[PDB]
Amino acid sequence: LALCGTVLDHLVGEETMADYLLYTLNRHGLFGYVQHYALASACDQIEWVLKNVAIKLRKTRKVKVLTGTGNVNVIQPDYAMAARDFLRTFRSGLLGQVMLDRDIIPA
Amino acid sequence: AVQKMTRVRVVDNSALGSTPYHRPPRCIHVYNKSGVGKVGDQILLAIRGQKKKALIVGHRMPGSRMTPKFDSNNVVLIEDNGNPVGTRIKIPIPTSLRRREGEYSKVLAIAQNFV
Amino acid sequence: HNIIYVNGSVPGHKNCLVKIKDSTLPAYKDSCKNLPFPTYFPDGDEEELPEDLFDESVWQPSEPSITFA
Amino acid sequence: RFLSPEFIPPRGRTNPLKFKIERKDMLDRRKVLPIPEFYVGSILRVTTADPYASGKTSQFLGICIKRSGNGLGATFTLRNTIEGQGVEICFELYNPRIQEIQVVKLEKRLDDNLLYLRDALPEYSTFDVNMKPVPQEACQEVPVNKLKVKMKPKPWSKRWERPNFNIKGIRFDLALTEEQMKEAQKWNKPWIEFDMMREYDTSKIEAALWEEIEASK
Amino acid sequence: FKTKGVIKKRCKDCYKVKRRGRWFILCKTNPKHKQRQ
Amino acid sequence: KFDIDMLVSLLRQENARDICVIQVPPEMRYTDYFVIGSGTSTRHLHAMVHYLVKMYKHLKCRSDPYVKIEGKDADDWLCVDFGSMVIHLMLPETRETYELEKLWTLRSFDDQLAQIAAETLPEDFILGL
Amino acid sequence: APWSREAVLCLYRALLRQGRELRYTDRDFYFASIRREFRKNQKLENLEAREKQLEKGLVFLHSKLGGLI
Amino acid sequence: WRECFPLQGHDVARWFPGHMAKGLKKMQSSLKSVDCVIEVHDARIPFSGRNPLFQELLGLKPHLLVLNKMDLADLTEQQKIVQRLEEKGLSNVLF
RNA sequence: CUCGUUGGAUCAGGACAUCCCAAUGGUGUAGAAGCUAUUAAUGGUUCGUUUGCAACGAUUAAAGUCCUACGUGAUCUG
Ligand SMILES: [Mg+2]
Ligand SMILES: [Mg+2]
Ligand SMILES: [Mg+2]
Ligand SMILES: [Mg+2]
Ligand SMILES: [Mg+2]
Ligand SMILES: [Mg+2]
Ligand SMILES: [Zn+2]
Repeated sequence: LALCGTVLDHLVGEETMADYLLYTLNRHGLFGYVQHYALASACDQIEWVLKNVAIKLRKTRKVKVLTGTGNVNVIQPDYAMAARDFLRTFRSGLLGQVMLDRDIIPA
Repeated sequence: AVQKMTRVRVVDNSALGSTPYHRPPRCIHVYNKSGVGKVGDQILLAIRGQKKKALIVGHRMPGSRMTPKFDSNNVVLIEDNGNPVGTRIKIPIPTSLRRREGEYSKVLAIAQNFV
Repeated sequence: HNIIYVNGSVPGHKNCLVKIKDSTLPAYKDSCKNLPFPTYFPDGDEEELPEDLFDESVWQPSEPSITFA
Repeated sequence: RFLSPEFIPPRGRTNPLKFKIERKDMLDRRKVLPIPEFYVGSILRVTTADPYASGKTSQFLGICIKRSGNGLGATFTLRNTIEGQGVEICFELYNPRIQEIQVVKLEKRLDDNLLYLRDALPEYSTFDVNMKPVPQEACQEVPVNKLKVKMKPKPWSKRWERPNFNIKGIRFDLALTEEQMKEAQKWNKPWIEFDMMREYDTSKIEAALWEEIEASK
Repeated sequence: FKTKGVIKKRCKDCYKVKRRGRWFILCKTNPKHKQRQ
Repeated sequence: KFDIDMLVSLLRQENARDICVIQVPPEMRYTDYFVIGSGTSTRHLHAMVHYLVKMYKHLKCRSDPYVKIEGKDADDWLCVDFGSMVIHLMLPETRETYELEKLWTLRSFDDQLAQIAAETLPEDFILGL
Repeated sequence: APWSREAVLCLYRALLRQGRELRYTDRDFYFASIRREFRKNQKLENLEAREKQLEKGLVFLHSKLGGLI
Repeated sequence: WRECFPLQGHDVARWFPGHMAKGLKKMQSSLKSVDCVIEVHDARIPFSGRNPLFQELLGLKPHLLVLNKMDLADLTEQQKIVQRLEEKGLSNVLF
């Protein structure tokens, strides 16, 4: 329901949703994203895909990171934009047509 | 003074929380009659779309004399049954947890260092 | 120097006169029996008291450092 | 003559009799335990008994970053970093569960406070736990280490660049542009250093205290 | 000791009493039958 | 008197499957002795743990304060903390997973601590050409 | 790979001797613990890993068998 | 490769504000003026997630289900999907 | 053949038709949870998320039901 945009993405969180897209797309095997996002042949790590796509979009942000010696604001790749931008493409059909409930047809 | 919404450091080795990615875990609930939680006080922590109970082992607020004040708010993830999630705790843990009212011996066994 | 060491905080500013008195709480109802009944008269010289009087739990200075054996 | 800071009374309306009583108790403890001379920035090792443990003591090594308190309430904070975790402990000089105080390195730093080390790089506050004591020369002036530390990114626990702190041990130039430094001076408050009624003169008191302190011997 | 408008005996052993300004039926055999007005 | 020899002897009486005794050097500000024991079943842990505590209360400790029983919330790990000795009792599955013995036997070479490495100081990710 | 295969044999054998000299901890368990660890770790190793793993016995044996009593 | 996504304590969440609840009352009030009811749902999620309130509350009037956004969905076995909808009783369905 | 003031903040006063604390009866009250009833107004009676009030999440010994012209806009605000 969140993936198709029926519910507001804020409360669920794009980051958590972004993972579900990778799992579903990988399970389905429709590796459309790799062509649209030139990252690698295939991947199933949510962290890995988010890292590279941010570089592709040249998106970065400054995020506070907790460390033993204090709190330091250190520039970091903009993971959030990757989730949001990645999500938008899926619903715009760039990745490809999918059947979220493909498992249930056998019933 | 750990309260609601505080970003906290999971000083542990649990794969769920110890891995360095995602936003720092935020405190949702403090198991005290007062909101403020200090060393040895349990708190409810939200991690990666999940609610996990944790235990405070250090904080940045000044304490009573002869007590260790850390430079970051440290917390340890604890299962519901009380067994700690992580198998090891290498960063020093204050020894006051032994005499504080509650069950802390399990954490002390896991924590090799002591300050 | 006629100095009494009283636990915690006492009302008033520093150099403010106070009214010290035997406690009226129920637990302290009969604590005056052991102490001098009317008062202590040094002029009587019944006994020569030390300069400093301590309580058993108090750790006096110049004693060995406390060890929690 | 190094007079420990706590001995000097703070000004006010308190009667001297209160200080005299406290000094007598303090001097008695000094006989049992010797408090070695040290200044902010010196590395110290303190042995203290742990109430939680049974007949077991503990030691903590760190650089003394602050000296505070007067009389029997005097305290000092010494800092160190262990396993990449910074720790600060406030220690009471006359706490009866302190066994020994050791001055690993007797030295003075450009600043009267080293609180800004929290914003400095980790190396400037890391000290070896087992570092051996260095030789010391009594018939000398206490060495003044003039190291200027390097700071971490701009957001600091406090605005150390501001004139009120008067920090003289930070390399501002590397961390702060010249324009920022001029902005800080808008809070300079130059008049304070030249008002003759803000000065607390303890020449007579320091002389008076030294005789009595030495008299007890 | 249910407070009811009408007090009615529930057993032969039940007896009536007038205690502290109100009517009571107390049954030795069964404490259940105890009532108040 | 309540002591290590009596405590371990009582453990052998109740027949704990696995018994481990570790002397703790005074350098660590912790218990003098550290003991680990295994148990056949969750009931076995409850029975033995209660039995040891009951003996402690009867066996002296008049001046010493009493000891809480921890781990009753869980079903696989119960730990009891005496002033000078602490005994952690866990089932075989819990024991192997945590590997308590290696931690205390090897203070700083334990593989679990060896696997963990000090995190690098956060360095800004800079995009280049 | 190791510092010396003679030391490995000597070291492993030394642990077995130490186990025979024990008072409180179970004799059987200690033998099993050393055997299982030695059988696994020492089979496949590199120069760095083997040197570190061999360091166990040197520190462990020379430290009252890790505190075992 | 990969494995089934584990729940691991994940919780279902919803926003369901007042206007969503207030709007439902008007649907009940305005039911009389409605000759027939059209159910519009996303094609990519035919029946995994649905609102049961409509069918029970609006079951009185005739209801026909239409699955929009068919372009953004894969329909290799559309015929099978209709059978499941027909199995539920919603035989008349247009994409 | 369509419809007719009020949240919140601050401070709260009182009623008891008692939510919790306290004192008890009966029990289809073995022990442990309860259920039913009476007496009692003593102090207490949570923090948020969605946001138009209805839900929700975590807690608490309990998160009472009502009156005081939304209790209270010459105290403030939607
Ligand atoms: Mg002050
Ligand atoms: Mg601050
Ligand atoms: Mg009121
Ligand atoms: Mg009543
Ligand atoms: Mg609010
Ligand atoms: Mg008015
Ligand atoms: Zn009857």
